[PDB]
Amino acid sequence: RESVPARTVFGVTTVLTMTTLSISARNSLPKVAYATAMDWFIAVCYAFVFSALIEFATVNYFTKSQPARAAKIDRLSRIAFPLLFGIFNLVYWATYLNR
Amino acid sequence: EQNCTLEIESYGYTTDDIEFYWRGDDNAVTGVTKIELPQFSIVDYKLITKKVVFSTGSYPRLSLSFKLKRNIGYFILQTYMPSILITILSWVSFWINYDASAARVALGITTVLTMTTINTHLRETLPKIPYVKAIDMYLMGCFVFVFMALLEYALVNYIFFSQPARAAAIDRWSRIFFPVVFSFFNIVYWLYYV
Amino acid sequence: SGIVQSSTGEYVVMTTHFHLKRKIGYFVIQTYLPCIMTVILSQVSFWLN
Ligand SMILES: *[C@@H]1O[C@H](CO)[C@@H](O[C@@H]2O[C@H](CO)[C@@H](O[C@@H]3O[C@H](CO)[C@@H](O)[C@H](O)[C@@H]3O)[C@H](O)[C@H]2NC(C)=O)[C@H](O)[C@H]1NC(C)=O
Repeated sequence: RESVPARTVFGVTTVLTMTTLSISARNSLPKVAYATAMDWFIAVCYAFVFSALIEFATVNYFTKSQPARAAKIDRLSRIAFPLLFGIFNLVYWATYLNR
Repeated sequence: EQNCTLEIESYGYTTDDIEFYWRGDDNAVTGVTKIELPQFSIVDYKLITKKVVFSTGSYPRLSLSFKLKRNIGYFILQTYMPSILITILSWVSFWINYDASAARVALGITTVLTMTTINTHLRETLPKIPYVKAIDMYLMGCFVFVFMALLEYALVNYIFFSQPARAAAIDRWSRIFFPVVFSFFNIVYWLYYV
Repeated sequence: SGIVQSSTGEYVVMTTHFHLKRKIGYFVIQTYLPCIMTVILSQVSFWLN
C-alpha cells in the first residue's frame, strides 16, 4: 500500500492497455447499432479495471489516516474482486454458449 | 437525422405530354417498414408528386423521401464511455496526496496519452468527414479537461513549498469543481445536440 | 476558349476552371490544437521542482 507510484503506474497503464485492446477489438465488428456479446464482455472488463484503480485511490486516500481501514479494504478486495469476476465469466459463458 | 431522397423525373416529355402519379397515392411504396439497416432506422417516408417548372416547360416529378435516424447506443458505448471514464480517471489524481509527484504525473500524463490514442483511433474508425462534428467537439472537451487537470497539478506542485495551505485549498476546490464543470459541460452539450 | 496544337492538327478546346478553397476547421481542431496543447504541456514541465 505504501508504494504509491508503482501502484499508480500499474493501474493507469493497465487501463491504457485495456483501452488499446477495446479499440483493436472493435475494428473487426460490423458497425451495428447495439451491443454484441463481445461488447458486453469488453465493457465489463473495462469497468473492472476502472474499479480496481478507484479502489487503489480509496486505499491511498485512507492510508496514513485510517490505516486499519486501508488494510481492511485491501484484504476485502483481494477476495471480492476475483470472486466477482469469475462468477461474471461463468454466467456470461453459460448464457451465450447455450443459445 | 439524414433525409435521403430519390427523385424520379421524365427526361424529354413535359407535362403537356406525360403526367406522373403514385399508383395508390399512399401505398405505392411498399417494403420500407421491413428494411433493417445496420446503422440507421427509417422513422418515416413521404411520397411527393409535383410539377417542377423550368425554362422550356414544366416537367413532372415524384419524390420518395426517407428520414433516417442514426442509432446512438453503439456510439455511446464505443466513443463516449471511454472518454468520460478517462476524464474521471484523470480526476483521480486529486485524491492522491500532493507529495506523490511521480504518482500524479503518471496518472495525468498517461490520461493525456490515452485521450490522444482514443482521438486518433476514432479518427480512423469513424468515416472520414473533413469538417467538424459533435463527436469531435466532445472529444476535444474531454481532452481539454484532462489538460486542465494536469495543469492544476503542475500549479499545485509549483506553489506548494511556499504555501501548503493554498496548495491544499486549490486541490480541494478543484476536487469539488471539476466534476461540477464536467456535469455542466455534459448538460450543455447533450441539450444542444438533441 | 482556346486552341491546342498537337501532332495531328489544331483543335478548339473549351475550358472551364472551377475554383476551390479548402476548409480548415477540421485540421485546426484535429491536428493543430492537439499539437499546440502537447507543446504547452511539454513546456509546463519547467514549473515542477
Ligand atoms: C425530406 O426533405 C424534403 C425536401 O424539403 C421534404 O419534402 C417536403 O415535404 C413537404 C411536406 O409534404 C412539402 O410541403 C408541401 O408543399 C406542397 C406544395 O405543393 C403543399 O401542397 C403541401 O400541402 C405541403 O405543404 C414540401 O414541398 C417538400 N419539399 C420538396 C422540396 O419537395 C420531405 O418531406 C423530407 N422527408 C421527410 C419529412 O420524411
